[PDB]
Order: sequence, then C-alpha cells, then structure tokens
Amino acid sequence: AGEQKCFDWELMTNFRRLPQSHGSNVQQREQQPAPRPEDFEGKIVTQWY
Amino acid sequence: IDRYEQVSKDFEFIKI
Repeated sequence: AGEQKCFDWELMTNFRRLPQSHGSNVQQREQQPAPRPEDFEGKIVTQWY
Repeated sequence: IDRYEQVSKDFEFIKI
C-alpha cells in the first residue's frame, strides 16, 4: 500500500522447494489445461526434452 | 540406418 514495501509471503509459502522439472507425454498432456500467456509472461521455463 | 536410435530422457533407477 503506497510506496511502502512488504515481505513476499505468497512466494515464500509457495516455493519452499523448487519443483523438479518433469516432462509430459502426449497422453497426460491432452487433459492438462491450455497454457495461458499470462502464466508464461516474465517467468522461468526450461527445455526438459 | 546411418544413425543409432536415440534414447528418451525419462529413464529412472529401478530398484533391484
């Protein structure tokens, strides 16, 4: 609120450990929800293949 | 053939 800053509680309660990068096969990729551009903007990705 | 068939990266250490 205002110019004041605060602790990033959501990031710390989410990232207790980095998730391990695991690939997706066609079968399980089918029902995974369609990726949204907002979910990729300014984030970190990696080529598991 | 001209190429060795590639392997996938999803192998794991199965316990014996």
